[PDB]
Amino acid sequence: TEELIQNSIGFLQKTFKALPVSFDSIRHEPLPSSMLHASVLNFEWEPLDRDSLIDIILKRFIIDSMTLEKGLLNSCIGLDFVYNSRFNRSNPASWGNTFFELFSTIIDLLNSPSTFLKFWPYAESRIEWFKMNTSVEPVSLGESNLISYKQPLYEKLRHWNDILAKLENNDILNTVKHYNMKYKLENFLSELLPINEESNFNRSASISASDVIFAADYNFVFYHLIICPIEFAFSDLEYKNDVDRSLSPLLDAILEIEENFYSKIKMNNRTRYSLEEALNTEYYANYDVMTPKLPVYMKHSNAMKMDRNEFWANLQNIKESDDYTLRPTIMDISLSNTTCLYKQLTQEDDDYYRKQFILQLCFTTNLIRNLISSDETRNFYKSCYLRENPVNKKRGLNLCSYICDNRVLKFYKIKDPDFYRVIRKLMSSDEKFTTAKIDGFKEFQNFRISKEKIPPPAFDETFKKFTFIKMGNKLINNVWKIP
Amino acid sequence: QKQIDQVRTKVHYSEVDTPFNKYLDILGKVTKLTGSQNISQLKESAHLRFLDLQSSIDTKKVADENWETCQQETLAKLENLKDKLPDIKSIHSKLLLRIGKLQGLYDSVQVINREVEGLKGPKELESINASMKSDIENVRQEVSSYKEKW
Amino acid sequence: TYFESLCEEEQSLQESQTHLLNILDILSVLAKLPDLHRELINSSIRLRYDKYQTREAQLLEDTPKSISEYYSTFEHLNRDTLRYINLLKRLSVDLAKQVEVSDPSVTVYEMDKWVPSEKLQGILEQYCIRGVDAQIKNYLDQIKMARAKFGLENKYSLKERLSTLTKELNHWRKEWDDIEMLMFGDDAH
Repeated sequence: TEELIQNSIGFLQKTFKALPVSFDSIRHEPLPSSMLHASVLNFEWEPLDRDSLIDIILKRFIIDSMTLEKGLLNSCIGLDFVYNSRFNRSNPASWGNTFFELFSTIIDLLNSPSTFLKFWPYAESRIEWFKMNTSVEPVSLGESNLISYKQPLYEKLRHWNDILAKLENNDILNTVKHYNMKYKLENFLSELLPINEESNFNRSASISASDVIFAADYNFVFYHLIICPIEFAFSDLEYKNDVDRSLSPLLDAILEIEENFYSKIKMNNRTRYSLEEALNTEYYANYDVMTPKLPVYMKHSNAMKMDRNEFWANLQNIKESDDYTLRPTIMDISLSNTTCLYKQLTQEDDDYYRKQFILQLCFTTNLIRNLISSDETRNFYKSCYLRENPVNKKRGLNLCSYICDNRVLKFYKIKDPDFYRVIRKLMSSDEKFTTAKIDGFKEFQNFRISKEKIPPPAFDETFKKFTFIKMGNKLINNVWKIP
Repeated sequence: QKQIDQVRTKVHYSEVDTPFNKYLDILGKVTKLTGSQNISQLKESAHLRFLDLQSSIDTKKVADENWETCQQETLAKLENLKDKLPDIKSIHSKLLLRIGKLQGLYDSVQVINREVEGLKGPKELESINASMKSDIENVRQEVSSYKEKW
Repeated sequence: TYFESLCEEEQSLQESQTHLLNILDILSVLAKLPDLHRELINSSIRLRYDKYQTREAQLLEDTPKSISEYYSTFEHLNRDTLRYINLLKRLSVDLAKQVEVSDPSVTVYEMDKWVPSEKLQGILEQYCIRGVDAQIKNYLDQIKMARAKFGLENKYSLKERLSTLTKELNHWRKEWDDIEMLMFGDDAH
């Protein structure tokens, strides 16, 4: 009996073309109300086990319709039907499977990242439906009824990992829509699962992957120190010196430019303050208030206030529109050019490229000191590497204290605290999570959700009445009781 | 070390692929029973599991196709990059002149500040002189009043 | 290839289904055979064999100068936009802002809303080219003259009058005060 299936498909495709809902009015905000004429929600349709039969019907239907707005819209109505028809189901608790299945297959057809981003807000709005693995009843907000090694996800998770893995390899054939799609997919999966799931938190630390005289050194210290921190910690007293030989002249060559940059502004403020206190009678400059702020004539003029607006609009549409979908990111240093790099670092005006570097140093140099100083950490890492694949201290701590504590902090702490502080706050905030990952994120387990209703409180409005011993105590009052 | 890769190749080819397996089950069961009315029931599960499996393959035939084309378009897009340079160079030119103009402004302000210092009060010397001329009339008036009343 | 291998797999599936149905028919009549038994066996072997090939086939397949001048300028852009943004605010030059407020009916000046010299406003905005610089060159001398006129009027015109005019006022509020105080001060007594 394939006849029955085909004619059921014609039936559904008939009735679904009558519901008056548009794509925008079905995906983003809503979920379609129970306007379905419930006698269809009772599985007693016109052309006639029962469940899986309905399943293969719906699946066959969706596959046909996708081969645009009619397709996507029709499918979305499909899923919403599946949700709205829980109870009229033999073994209702078994509605989860037939749901997830019908979703994944849709993800498959989707012949672009553009159609994907076009379709995704639908999935964004209905996350609460993906939870409730088999619980027919809605779940309390902030709780996930779902486990990563069992029936619903047991293969879905593997597949959706293969999509990302494939999407990451073609490193050069990615347009900004790709990098903007992998984001939404990942961010999606990081929410179905709780915060400590053996899968969300990266359970095992898995570190990612004359100008020529200048670029040579920069390149050197990059590939030898930053990208591999462990291969610098547990090395000989020579490699640890080989890197040392390259680092220092570079670092000096940058902390020479930074002082010029900061030493221009100091002048262009001190002179102005001196003029102000000179001309006026009784005004005081209140030094040490550097606090950049733009001048008055550019704040008040509206003409100048508009040119910048139209300019940013222009560059915005040029950078955003198509034909320009292979853009380098902002702020990305290009190493292999070796002639622009020197120019990107040795500028006196823009500071934003000499800061990323120092951020990188102050990031790894934290971990090194943490390793050599604390046994528990390097114990943990040793355990990780081995489960993957079955005086020196003094020098390391010296070149660790030389940079993040002797030339950097003693520089920015005096030059500009508004950037001096953020470094210390991040370096602090890192150890928190490091120790948190040494443990199995047990802290994020104690999180409790109070579930109880509360009515408005009581507000007394009544004062306190009096008594009949008017004068106060009885004794004094008896006196006025005399005639 | 033979053991390590010996298991690594094992994990490298793991598969789930449920519906296929589901078909193999109903396939072999008939054989096992064959070596020697409810069978109509099996007939039901015969068709169903046959359709599903089939449908699955269809998607894998479609998806692999689509992806392929998406790598060719973005490939050809990377070729004709002659047309795209002139415009971006125009924008880059404009932004190269704005900095120039602004820089000239920050020069003019500089010379103004450097010349005010060479100096007292443009409208101060206005209200002061006005006050100086406004009252001498009054003094002449009152002195004429005392010369009168005498 | 992978696609082709899929096609062949589907072919084999279609090969076996018909034999299956064909046997279940005979069982349906029962409530000859060994042939179909053998057939279904062989076909099933063929399919199951036919998958592994598509698995391995899958897993294998996973692993002209204008371009290089397209990224270069497109990077210069991202390098100058930053210098521009820093050049607006953090590297700015500001004006002197001395106060010359008139209208003596106010005591605090708040030192912020200074909004200089609305004549100067148009000249500065005019930048957004030597003409404007020359117009500054003239503006300065203009102010230096206007300021210099009255700074000498007050010293050489009005001081001279105010001095002598206020020196010959006491001379008839004093002696008149005597001719009015002496007689009428003792006359009553």
